Amino acid sequence: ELVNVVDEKLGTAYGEKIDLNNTNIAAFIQYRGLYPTLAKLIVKNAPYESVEDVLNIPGLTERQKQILRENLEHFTVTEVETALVEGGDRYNNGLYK
Amino acid sequence: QTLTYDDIVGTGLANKCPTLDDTARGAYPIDSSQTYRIARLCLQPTTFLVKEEPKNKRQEAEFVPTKLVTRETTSLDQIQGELKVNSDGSLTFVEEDGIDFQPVTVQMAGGERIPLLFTVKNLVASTQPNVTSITTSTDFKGEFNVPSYRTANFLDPKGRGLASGYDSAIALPQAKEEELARANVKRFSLTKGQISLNVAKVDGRTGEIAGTFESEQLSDDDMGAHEPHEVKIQGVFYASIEPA
Amino acid sequence: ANLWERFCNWVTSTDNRLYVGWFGVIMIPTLLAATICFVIAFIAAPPVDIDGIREPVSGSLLYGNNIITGAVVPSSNAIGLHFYPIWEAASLDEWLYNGGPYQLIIFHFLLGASCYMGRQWELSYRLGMRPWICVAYSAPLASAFAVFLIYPIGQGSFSDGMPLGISGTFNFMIVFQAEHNILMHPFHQLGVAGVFGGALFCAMHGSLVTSSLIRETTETESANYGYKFGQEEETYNIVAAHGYFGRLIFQYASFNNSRSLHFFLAAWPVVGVWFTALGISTMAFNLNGFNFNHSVIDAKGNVINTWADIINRANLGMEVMHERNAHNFPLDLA
Amino acid sequence: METLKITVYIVVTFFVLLFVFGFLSGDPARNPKRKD
Amino acid sequence: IPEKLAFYDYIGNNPAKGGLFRTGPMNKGDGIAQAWKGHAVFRNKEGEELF
Amino acid sequence: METITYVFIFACIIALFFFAIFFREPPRIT
Amino acid sequence: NPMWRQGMFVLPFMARLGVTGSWSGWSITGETGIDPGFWSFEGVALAHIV
Amino acid sequence: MEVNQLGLIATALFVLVPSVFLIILYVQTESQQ
Amino acid sequence: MEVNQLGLIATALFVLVPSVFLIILYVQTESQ
Amino acid sequence: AELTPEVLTVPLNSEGKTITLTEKQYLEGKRLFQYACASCHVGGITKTNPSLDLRTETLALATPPRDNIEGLVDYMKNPTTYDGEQEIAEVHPSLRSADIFPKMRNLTEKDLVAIAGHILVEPKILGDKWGGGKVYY
Ligand code: CLA
Ligand code: CLA
Ligand code: CLA
Ligand SMILES: CC(C)=CCC/C(C)=C/CC/C(C)=C\CC/C(C)=C/CC/C(C)=C/CC/C(C)=C\CC/C(C)=C/CC/C(C)=C\CC/C(C)=C/CC1=CC(=O)C(C)=C(C)C1=O
Ligand code: HEC
Ligand SMILES: CC1=C(/C=C/C(C)=C/C=C/C(C)=C/C=C/C=C(C)/C=C/C=C(C)/C=C/C2=C(C)CCCC2(C)C)C(C)(C)CCC1
Ligand code: OEX
Ligand SMILES: [Cl-]
Ligand SMILES: [Cl-]
Repeated sequence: ELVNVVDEKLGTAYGEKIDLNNTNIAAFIQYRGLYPTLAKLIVKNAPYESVEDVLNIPGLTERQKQILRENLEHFTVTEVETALVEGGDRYNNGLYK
Repeated sequence: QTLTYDDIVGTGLANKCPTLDDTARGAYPIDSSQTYRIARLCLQPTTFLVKEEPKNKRQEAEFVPTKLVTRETTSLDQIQGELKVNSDGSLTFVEEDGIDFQPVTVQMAGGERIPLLFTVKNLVASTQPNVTSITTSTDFKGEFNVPSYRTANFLDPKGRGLASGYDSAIALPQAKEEELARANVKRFSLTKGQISLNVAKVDGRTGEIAGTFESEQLSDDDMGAHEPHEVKIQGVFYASIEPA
Repeated sequence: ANLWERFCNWVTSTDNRLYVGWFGVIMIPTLLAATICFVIAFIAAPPVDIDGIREPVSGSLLYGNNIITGAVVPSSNAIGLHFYPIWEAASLDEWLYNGGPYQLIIFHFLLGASCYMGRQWELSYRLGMRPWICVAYSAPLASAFAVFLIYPIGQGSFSDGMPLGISGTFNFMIVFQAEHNILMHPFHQLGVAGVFGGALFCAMHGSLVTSSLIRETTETESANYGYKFGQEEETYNIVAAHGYFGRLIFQYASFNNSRSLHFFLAAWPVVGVWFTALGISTMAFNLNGFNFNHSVIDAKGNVINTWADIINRANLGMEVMHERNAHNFPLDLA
Repeated sequence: METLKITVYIVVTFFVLLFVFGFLSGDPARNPKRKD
Repeated sequence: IPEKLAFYDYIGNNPAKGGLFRTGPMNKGDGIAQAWKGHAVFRNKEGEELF
Repeated sequence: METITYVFIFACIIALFFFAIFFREPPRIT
Repeated sequence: NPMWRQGMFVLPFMARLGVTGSWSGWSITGETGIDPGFWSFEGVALAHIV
Repeated sequence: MEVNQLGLIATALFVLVPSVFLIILYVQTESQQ
Repeated sequence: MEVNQLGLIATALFVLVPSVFLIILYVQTESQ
Repeated sequence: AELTPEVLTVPLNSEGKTITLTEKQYLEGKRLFQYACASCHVGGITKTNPSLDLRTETLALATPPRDNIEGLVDYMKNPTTYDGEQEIAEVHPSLRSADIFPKMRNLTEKDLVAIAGHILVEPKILGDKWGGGKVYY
C-alpha cells in the first residue's frame, strides 16, 4: 500500500525513453539538435496527451518540426509524477557529475 | 523619496509588506474591456495558529497560538499574475510566479515544533460578481497548492529518501521491516489550501491596494512519517495593479 | 587603609587559597557563565538547526542522547558570523532553535581562558618566579581559538566551528579531512610529532628518574615515601641515569644537565602544538595539505595510483555524504 | 530582552573598569623583591 | 539440501559480524531460526540467471 | 533512567573536585 | 489524565499555593500559551537547587 | 530510549564496589594514627 | 515470571549499602 | 603501454579523414589546455555547466559535430550552443572574443590544433575518467 512512486515509474516507459511530462531537461542532450532550445520549449509547454502533441507547439520553425519528427521514437508520455516536477526539478534535479 | 538597501539591511523591514496611507479609501475601476495584471503581491503573516488534537470525539479542538522560531523569513512577495474579468463581472487572479513559499516553524506550548510551507502556489482567487470597481469592501476568495515541505531529494537522518537514498533500515539488517514500512517508504503529499483576502485600503490614483488575509493549510507530514496538523495563518497584504 | 586599596590587596593577595588577580576578575564571571550554560544545554537544550536548513540536530540528554553522542550544537548557518546574543532573539525559544547557547559558551570560554593564561603570568610575578609557564599554556589555548573562532571566520560560519561534544568532535575532524586533506598537511604532521614525541619523552623522563631513585625505603613501603616535600637534596641520581641512557644509545645523545633536559621537555610538545594550531588556523583560509592526486602516470599517460589516491577516494566518500541536504550546487566552497 | 541587554552591559562595563583601574593601581610594584 | 548445511552458508553465523557491546546470544540479534525458505534464484526479463 | 545515571556520576565528580581541593591533606615541609 | 493519576507528588503542593504554569507554555488548568514569569514549576525547582 | 536494562545495575556496581573498597582501606588508615 | 525489574537494583542496594556501612566501621575499629 | 601513433591519430573532419599528431603536439595541447581551458574544463568536465562535457560521444552529438579537429578549431573561434542555434562568444572564451578573454589573444592557429588534438587523444588514454567526474578520480 505504501509505494515509492519514483521506483514504480522506473518500471514504465519513463525508465526507457525521455518522458516529455517528467524527465529532467538534461536528458535532451542525448540526441542531436534538441538542447537547449527545443528542450527548453518542451519543458515549458508540458504536459502532453500524446508524443505527437509536441508538433503542435506554437513558434516552431519547420527545421524544428523536422528535428522532433526525427526523434519522436525516443519520446514517450506518462502521467505527471508530482514528486518529479515540483521544486523546479525538471530544470535542476540536484544531479551534476 | 524612497529607501535604499543600506537603509534597510538589518532592520527587519525587508520582511514587511508595503503599506498604504490611511487616507486611501477610494476605489479603482475596472474596464471589462481592458486587461490587468498584478505586478507585486506581497503577503506578510502576523499570526500563526495550530489546531489541537482533542483525544475524544465530540470536542473538536481549538486553534491555539504559537511562537515563531525561524525569524523574519516569513513573507511572500514579488508575486505576479493575470487579473481576469469573467463573464459576470467577477475578477479572477491567477498566480504565475513569485517568491510564493517560505518554510516556517512555530513551536506550540509543550515543545512540539510544527514546520509548515507557507505558500500561495498556483493560487486562483475570485471576487463576487459585478465588481466594476475594487473598493474597501472587496473580498477575494480562492485556493492554492501545498506541495510537500521536503522535495524528492531530501534524505532523512539514516539516508532514506524518495528519489534518492536507502530503501531500508540498514542499521537493523535482520529486523522485520513491516513495522518500519511507514518510515522506509517516503511519500510526496500535495494538498490544497484556502485564502480570503479582504481589501481595506485603495489608492485609486496608483492602483495600490492593501488589507488583511486569512489562509488555512496543512503543516509538514515529514514525507509520510506522521500526520499533519492544521494551520490558520493571518496577516496583511499589499498588491499593485497595472493595465496589462 | 583606604577602601580601593584594601580591595586591591585582597584581589592580588597571595594568601587566597585560589589566587584571583586582575585577570581573575574577568575569568571567574566568564567561566561561570560558560560553565553554567554548558551544563544546562548539554542536559536539556532542544535540538538546534546547525546547518540552517530547518533540519535540527538533537544534542542534549533529555532529547535522546548519551554521554558519547551529546553536544551543544553550533549556531545556525543562517546566522553565519553574525553576533546572536539572547537579546537579539524574539524569544528564548528562537534563541534555542538557532543555536544561541553555543555562541554564549564559546565567547565566555575563550575570554576566560585568555585570562586564565594572563593569571598564570600574574601569580608568577607575585611569587617571584620566572614568567613563562603561560607561554607553554598558549599552545593549547591557541588550539582552542583555532577550532572555535579562527576556522569559523575563514569559512564564514560558526556552524563549522567544533561542536562541544564527543561525537561532534569526530564529525568535525572527519569533515576537515575531506575538505582540507589535513593528514597530508605538514603542520598536522608536526602536531603528531609533538604529541607522540611528548608522550614518549614523558615516559622516558618518568621511567629514567624512577629507575634511579636512591634507596630510602624498605620492600614493604612505597618508595614515594623516600621523598619528603621540601627536602633540599635531590631524590634521584642523574649521573646514574645519564650512565644508563647514554649506554642504551650512545653517551652524547643523553643529557647530563637537568636544565637543558627539562627545557627540552617543555619545548618539544609546545612547539609541535603551535604548528598544529597554526595548521588549523591556516587551513581556515583553505591553504590545504599536499595534493598528489594523479601525480604519477605511465608512458601512455595512464594514472598509476599511489596511496595518496586511495586517501583521496576515502576523502571523496566523506565529501559526498556530509551535510547531505545542505548543498544545491556542485562545489562545496565553504 | 532590553532589561537584559542593559544589565549585561552594566555587568561587563563594571568588570572591565575593575580590570583597567586595577592594573593602573601600581601593578609593577606588587611583587616580592623590588617595589616601584 | 539438509537445512543444517544451508544454515552454515549464512553470514549471521559468521563470528566476524558481531560487535563488542552487542551482548547475549546470536538469537537476540537476528532471532531464532525456524525454517529454511529455499534457495533464491534471480532472473532478469531476458531469463538470465542473476547472482 | 539513563539520563539520571549520567548526571549523578558527573555531579559526584564535581563534589570530589570540591573535597580534593579544600579538603586535601595539606603539604608540609622538611 | 490529571496530575493525581500520574503519580505526581510535589506538583500539587506548588499548584496548591498558586504555581500553575510551565515555561513551556502550558498550565495545569489547561490553558495554552501562558506567560508565568519566573515563578513557574521550573523556576521554583531552580530556586530550591540554588 | 529502548536501552539495556542491566545497564543500570551494571553501572551502579561498577561504581559502588571499587569505591567502597577504597573507602574501607582509607578509613582504617586514618584510625591508626 | 513477569517480575518488577527495579526489584533487582532495589534488593542489591538494600543489601550492599548498609553492609558496606558495617564493614567500614568494623575494619577501622580493628586497626586501632 | 606508451604514446603510440594510433592513439595520436584523430579525425580531422567529418568526411572521415584523419591526422596523426606528434608527441610534441599532444603535449603542446596539454600545456595550452591547462593555460586557457582547465580552470573550467579540468578532467574534461565543465564546472559551470556540468551538463555538457568533452567526452567524444557528447561532442559527436553537438550541432555541428565537434568530434574532430575542424569542428574543435572552429568552436574555439566562434562557439555555439549544443544545438548550434546561438553564438556564445560573449560568455565562452574564443578568438572572436579575445577582447574580453585575454588569454585567447596570443593563440596562433597551430596552438588551436594542439588543444583540439589533446582533447581528442585524452579520452583514448584515460577512459571514462575523461569527462566522468569525481566518481572516477
Ligand atoms: C613502526 C611504526 C612506525 C614508525 C617508524 C612511524 C614513524 C613516523 N610516523 Mg607514524 N604511525 C604509526 C607507526 C609508525 N610511525 C602507527 C601505528 C600509527 C597509527 C596507525 C601512526 C600514525 C601516524 C600519523 C598520523 C603521523 C605519523 C607520523 C610519523 C613520523 C613522526 C613520528 C614521531 O615523531 O614520533 C615521535 C618520535 C620521536 C620524537 C622520536 C624520533 C622519531 C624518529 C622516527 C627516529 C629517527 C631516527 C633517525 C633515522 C636517526 C638514526 C641515525 C642517527 C644515529 C644519526 C614518523 C615518520 C607523522 C607523519 O606522517 O609525519 C610525516 C603523522 O602525522 N604516524
Ligand atoms: C594516530 C593518529 C592521530 C594522531 C596522533 C593525531 C593528533 C592530533 N590531531 Mg589529528 N586527526 C587524525 C589522526 C590523528 N591525529 C585523523 C585521522 C583526522 C581526520 C579524520 C585528524 C583530524 C584532525 C583535526 C581536524 C584536528 C586534529 C588535531 C589534532 C591534535 C589534537 C590535540 C590538540 O589539538 O591539542 C591541543 C590542545 C587542546 C585543543 C586543548 C585546549 C584546552 C583548553 C585550553 C582548556 C579546556 C578546559 C576544559 C574544557 C575544562 C577542564 C577542567 C577540568 C577541571 C574539568 C593532535 C596534534 C586538532 C588540532 O590541530 O587542533 C589545533 C584538530 O583540530 N586532527
Ligand atoms: C573467558 C570468559 C568468558 C567468555 C568468553 C564468556 C562468553 C560468553 N558468555 Mg559468559 N561469563 C563469564 C566468562 C565468560 N563468558 C563469567 C566470569 C561469568 C560470570 C560473571 C559469565 C556469566 C555469563 C552470563 C550471566 C551470561 C554469559 C553469556 C555469555 C555469552 C555472551 C556474552 C556477551 O555478550 O559478552 C558481552 C561482553 C562485553 C560487553 C565486553 C565487556 C568488556 C568490558 C567493557 C571490559 C572492562 C574494561 C575495564 C573496566 C577498563 C579499565 C582498564 C584500565 C583502567 C586499567 C558468551 C558465549 C550470556 C549468554 O548468552 O548466556 C547464555 C549470559 O547471559 N556469561
Ligand atoms: C649478504 C650479506 C651477509 C649482507 C650483509 C648483512 C649484515 C650481516 C648486516 C648486519 C650488520 C650488523 C652486524 C649490525 C651492526 C649495524 C648497526 C649499527 C645497526 C644500526 C641499528 C639501528 C638502526 C639502531 C636504531 C638507531 C636509532 C633509532 C637511534 C638514534 C638516536 C635516537 C632516536 C634517540 C632519541 C634521543 C632523544 C630524542 C632524546 C632523549 C629522549 C628523552 C628526552 C629522554 C629523557 C631523559 C633523557 C636523559 O638522557 C636523562 C638523563 C633523563 C633524566 C631524561 O629524562
Ligand atoms: C569557464 C569559464 C570556461 C572556460 C575557461 C572554457 N569553457 Fe568551454 N565551456 C564552458 C561552458 C559554460 C560551456 C557550455 C556552453 C553551452 O551552453 O553550450 C562550454 C562548452 C565547451 C565546449 C562544447 C562541449 C560540448 O559537449 O558541446 C567545448 C568544446 C569547450 N567548451 C572547449 C573549451 C576550450 C578548448 C577552452 C579553452 C581554450 C574552453 N572551453 C574554455 C565554460 C568554459
Ligand atoms: C532524590 C531524587 C532523585 C535522585 C537524586 C539523586 C541521585 C541525588 C544526587 C545528588 C548529588 C549526587 C548531588 C551532588 C552534589 C554536589 C555538590 C553540591 C558539589 C559541590 C561542589 C562545589 C561547591 C565546587 C566548588 C568549587 C569551587 C567553589 C571553586 C573551584 C573548585 C570547585 C569547582 C571544586 C530522583 C531524580 C531520581 C527523583 C526525585 C528525587
Ligand atoms: O556546513 Mn559545515 O561543512 Ca564547511 O564545506 Mn560547505 O560548509 Mn558545510 O559544507 Mn562542507
Ligand atoms: Cl556532516
Ligand atoms: Cl550550495
